[PDB]
Formats: sequence, structure tokens, C-alpha cells
Amino acid sequence: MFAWWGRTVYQFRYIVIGVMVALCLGGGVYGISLGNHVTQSGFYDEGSQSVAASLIGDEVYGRDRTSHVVAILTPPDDKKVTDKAWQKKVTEELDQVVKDHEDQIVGWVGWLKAPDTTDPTVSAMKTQDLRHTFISIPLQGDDDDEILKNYQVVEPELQQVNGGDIRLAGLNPLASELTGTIGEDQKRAEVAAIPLVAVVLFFVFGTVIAAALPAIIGGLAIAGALGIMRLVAEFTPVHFFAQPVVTLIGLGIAIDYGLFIVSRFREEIAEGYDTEAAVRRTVMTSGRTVVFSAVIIVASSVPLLLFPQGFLKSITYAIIASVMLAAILSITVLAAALAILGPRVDALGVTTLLKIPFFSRRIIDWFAEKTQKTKTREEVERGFWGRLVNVVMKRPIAFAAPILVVMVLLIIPLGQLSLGGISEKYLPPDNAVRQSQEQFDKLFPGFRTEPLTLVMKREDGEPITDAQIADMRAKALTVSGFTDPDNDPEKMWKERPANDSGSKDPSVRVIQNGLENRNDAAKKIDELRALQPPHGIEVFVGGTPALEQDSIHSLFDKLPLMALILIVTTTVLMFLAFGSVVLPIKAALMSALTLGSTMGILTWMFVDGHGSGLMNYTPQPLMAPMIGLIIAVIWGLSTDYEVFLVSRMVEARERGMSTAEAIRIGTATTGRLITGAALILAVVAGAFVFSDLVMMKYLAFGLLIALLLDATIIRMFLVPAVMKLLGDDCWWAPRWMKRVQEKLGLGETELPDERKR
Repeated sequence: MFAWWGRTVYQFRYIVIGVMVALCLGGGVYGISLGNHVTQSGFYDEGSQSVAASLIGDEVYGRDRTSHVVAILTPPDDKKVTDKAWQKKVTEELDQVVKDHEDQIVGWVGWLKAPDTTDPTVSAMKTQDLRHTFISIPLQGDDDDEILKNYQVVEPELQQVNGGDIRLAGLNPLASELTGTIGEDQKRAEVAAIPLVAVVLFFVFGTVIAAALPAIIGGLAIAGALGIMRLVAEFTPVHFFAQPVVTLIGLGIAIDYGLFIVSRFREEIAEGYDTEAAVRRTVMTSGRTVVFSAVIIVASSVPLLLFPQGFLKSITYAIIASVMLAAILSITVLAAALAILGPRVDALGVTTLLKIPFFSRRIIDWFAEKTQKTKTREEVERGFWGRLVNVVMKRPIAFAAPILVVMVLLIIPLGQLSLGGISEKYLPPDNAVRQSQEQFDKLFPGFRTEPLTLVMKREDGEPITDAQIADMRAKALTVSGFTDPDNDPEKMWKERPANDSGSKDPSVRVIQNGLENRNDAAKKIDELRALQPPHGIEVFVGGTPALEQDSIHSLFDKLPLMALILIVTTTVLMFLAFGSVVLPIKAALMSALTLGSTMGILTWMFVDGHGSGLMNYTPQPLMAPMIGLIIAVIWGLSTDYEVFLVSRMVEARERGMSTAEAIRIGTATTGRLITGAALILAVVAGAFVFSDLVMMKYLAFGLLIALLLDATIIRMFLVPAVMKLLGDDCWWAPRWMKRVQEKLGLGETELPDERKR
């Protein structure tokens, strides 16, 4: 299967480069505008009762646009908001903002529009000290994306009102910054991470062409991934987190996959193999490993398609596209470019600085060339990678328990993990928009309300009568734990306000009430849905707490099945990649341990708050949908690095080496290579840890911790110790499973020919 591809990619090499570079470039050009077709929603269980309630209330009572953007106005100098000179001017400027942008702004409403009024609620829109007033500017639009775009249109002009003495909070001021952090993260990843990646590539290869080829492959992979997701956005909505995940996860993986291909090609050239044989032996082993790693990533990502959150579906699509494209690219285009070049992949290297005499740097050139030279196989067995491997294998209990126990102690802090929703606390505490929102919540309390909503349908389209709502309210009073602002039971569970954008049909009635304590939300929601609906009436329990809690419940209910699918698919793929039954369980146990330790440290840093003052974020409950996301990502990459480490050991064992010899050779041959791959992906991740958005920081830190554990506490001295302890059982698998593997054309994990060279 892979030998045939190794033959044909070298033979048909000038008809691969063109087609599969032109396609990726065209995809990149088509998808540069991916950010113009992203959807901000997707965090909710769209099949749940809360989403149904939200839809029914919105289409019967109208979309509530009163909370879209609020603006706090402060008069200049000392004078109070009652200043008629100030009021006139701010009124006329608001009128200009509305008029000149009528396609984006329904209007503005507030105490400043009717300064001499009598409504207690309207008169509560100004502070007691007569220093601050606020207004609400509804925005024209049918969905959140259109409203956000309109807000972004009006932002520059809405910010010059009152000379600048205006602070914007609300849904869309928050959303604009929650979406601009994505662009800022991408900007840093493009301006800072790329040179560091290109430096690590040069230090792992020592040649500009050899180092550059994986970089070109990774760039092509991300361009094609953006193209594929832009195409996908024409059929189903895609979250705005697709394009960072492609850069954060897809790019590093794509670089690593091509790094392994180029390194193995140069390894076969150094042996003595001509370009054709070097390409074929590179495919049969390195390309097989890369394809297996990509399929493992895909199989560990597809469980996320089982969760209702469209955010997770979009991220899974992005990951699958990027990783499969990287796998295809590294073995088609990179393999045909290496076939075309051959010896020229080591042509323009450190020896170029030497020729130009511009004797310190003169000798430095030679030293840096000797460091990254064409090494030999016998010397890397007696290098650092191999001395460390042997000393660990000598005393393999003393390197396992002192690691196992501390990695369980790292899982210990996972018991305080709490789940939560998105808010302005997802931005750094010194952000202007967060500060404006907190200023609004401090000056004008009781206006930011998240009530639980009882949405009632009548089964026959007849109007709901007053007796039905009276019984529903009477029952809802039999649930303790809901806000009673005026100490009057008859004033609780008031009907939702009706806009002019609602059906107003008398068969649907929505009543709302806040709950005193947020932490009882679920208990109240599980108790509002326990009330007997009155005869005929269908009752739904929605609201922002309901949407959030249903989102958490949907992920808790479908998480064990995610774990089962993860374990079974990845262990079966490991068996087909290794030919052993013992190795897949050994690697799955370590992947589980690495995942547990990473999650424990993440709960330590982001929920418990240790490190929150240094990295400038706020300790808070984690975003519910992203728990499964980061579980899948960490599991996939941990399995990838296990495969990178263990494929060489399996190949050495199939050659005829003993267990210890196979462990030594496998770690030594891939030592600096896995080190460079981890360094590159860590550069990409660390470019994302300075994100303003807390969930991005959490995911990138999880990536970094998983990398460090897998490459420095798992690669060097846990896998060798456990394999030495297992012994000859490491390479065992029943004949009925070897028959299955060999029947598929993937049984070949041994490089048998040993010819020519």
C-alpha cells in the first residue's frame, strides 16, 4: 500500500507538485475571506428545551434588542446630567449618530430622550449623584452576526459622542472585543511565531532548503484548511474559532509531519540510497507513520461531532481538514519535491556563511555546520539520546513510580473543576470593554438580568386564558428560590415584554423571573420542569442560565461515550500502526495519565487561580464545550508523539534487535527530531498563550503542558522504563489480530529490502 505510493510519487513527481500546490494555493486565495463568513453562536445545545423556549419567545414576543449596546454618558467638567446645554448637545449628537447610520441603528432610548418623565424604571436609568446617565441603542438585524456587524459599523462614530465621555457596554461591545482577540492572536502568530519556527527548523536541519520544505508544507496546509472551511461555511455555520485552531493546532502538526518526512529522506540519503530509493523508504516508514498519526488525530477529533454544540462541530471540521491535508501534503508534495531535489536538500546550509568572510565568526560558521551535520546511526546510539535511554532502562522502577505518583498528584487538583459560561470575565481585567461593563454593572445595578423563563404553548392554537397563567404562576411560586423584588407574590413571574417584531399570538405566553442565587440554577431548572403543566399547556424552561446549564448537561451526558470512542478507536489505530496489542494499551494508559495531569494543572491555573496574576487573566469556571475539545486535542497529540517515538522502536524490533536495543534506537533516531517538533508546536502554542481571551489561554496552556509532559517526562524516561519492564511482551499480538492487520495492506512495519545503497 505504501510501497506502491513510494514508487509512484517519485516516478510521477512533476505531476504531483503542480496539481497539489495549485489546489492548495487556490484554496488559500478562496479562503482568505473566511473571517467574513463566521458565526458567533454555537455554544448551546440546539436540541435542548432552553433553545426551543428561546426561539418560541423570540418569534412570539420579539427579539429583545434593548440590551444590545448600552452607553454610559458623563457630562464634562463638574456639571450634572441635568445640564440643558449638555443635554441638548449630547441629544443632537446621538440624533446624528442614529440618522447617519439608520440601516444599523433602530434608535436610542433612555432618560436622556425624555429627561422630564415619571416612569420609575426610566428614571432609574440615571445615577442618584446626577453624574452618569446611560442609553440603550438597539441595532438592526435578524441574527447576532448581523447585529455585531452593524455595531462594528457604528463603533467609530458612537465613540466620539460627548467628546469621548461615553463608555460602551452591552452584548455587542463585548462581542466585538471577543472577536478581535482572534485577529490579534493571529497577528502575533504570524509576526512572532513564524520566525521562531523558522529558527527551530534551521537548528533541526542546518540547511535552508531542508528547513524550509516543512515550513512550506505547513503554510500550504493552513491555506488549504482555510479554503476547505470557507467552502464548508457555505453549507453549515462555522464558528469564529475555526481559523485560530487551524493555526494553533493544524500548523504545528503540519510542520511536524513534514519535518519527519524530510528528516527520514536525509537519513536514507546519508545511508547511501539514491534519490528514488530514499523517497520510497521514506514513504514506507515515515509516511506510514504520518498517515497513521493523522488518522489518529481524526479519530480522536470525530467524537466532538457527537456534541450538540456547533462550536465543537466547526472546530472538529477545521482540525480534520488541516490534519488530513497535512498528511496528504507531506507524502505527495513534500515527497515529490524531495525526489526532484535529492542531494540538493542539503545544498545551501551553514557552509554559506563561511565562504563570505564577514576569525570568531569564521570559526563559528564551521562549528554551527558541524553541529547540524549528516550524522551516522552508530554515533547517535552513543550520544545523549541513548546514554540517557540506557541509564533509564538499567533502573526502570526508579524512573516510573517517581513519575507515576507525581502525575496522579497532578490529577488531584481536577476535583475542583467547575463549568461555566462566557462573559466579560473572559477578557483581561484591564480591558476597556470589561471595565465599561463593570462600570455599568456598578452604576446601574438590576438592569443586567438573566431570568428563568416559562414559555407556554396551548395545544390547539386557542388563546391561553387567564386561568391557565394563574395556575402556572401559582405552581411556579411553589418553587423556592426566585427573586421577589417587591415582597409581593403577585408581582413575581411577570410576562415578558412584547416588541413590535413578535407574532404576539395568544397561544404562547412567556413569563420571566430572576433567581436569587445563580448556583441553584440547575436545581431550579430541574424543578421548574417538574411542575405539572396546566391542562393542554406545554411548558418549556429557558433563559440564559437554562441555556448554559443545558449546554453543560448535554456535554456531561455524552462524555462517557466520547471517552469510550476515543479509547477504542485510538487503541485499534495504535494496534494497526504497531502490530502489537500490548503497546496500544500501554500508550493509552500514558495518554490518559498525561490528559489527567494536564487537566489538573489547567484547573490549578485557571479555576483555582494560581498564575492568574502573572498571565493577567481572571480565575473562573471553565467554558463547558471546550472541556471535550481540549480532551480530544490533548489525547490526539499525545498519541501522535507516542506513535512518533514507538514506530522507530517497532521497526528496529522487526529488524531483529532485542527489546532494549529497539528502545535505544527508537529514542536515539527520533530524539532531536521529536525535540524540534515539540519546540515548533510549543512556539505556535506560546504565541497563543498571550491571548486576551481566557479560553484561548487555557487551551494553549493545555497544549504546552501536554507537549512538555509527552516530550520530557514521557518520551525520555517513562516509555523506556515501562517497555523495559514489560520486556518481550511489548511486541505481542494474537495471530487472529495479525491476520486482520495483514489482510489490509498495512501490516508492513519492517523495511525489508536492504538493497543497493
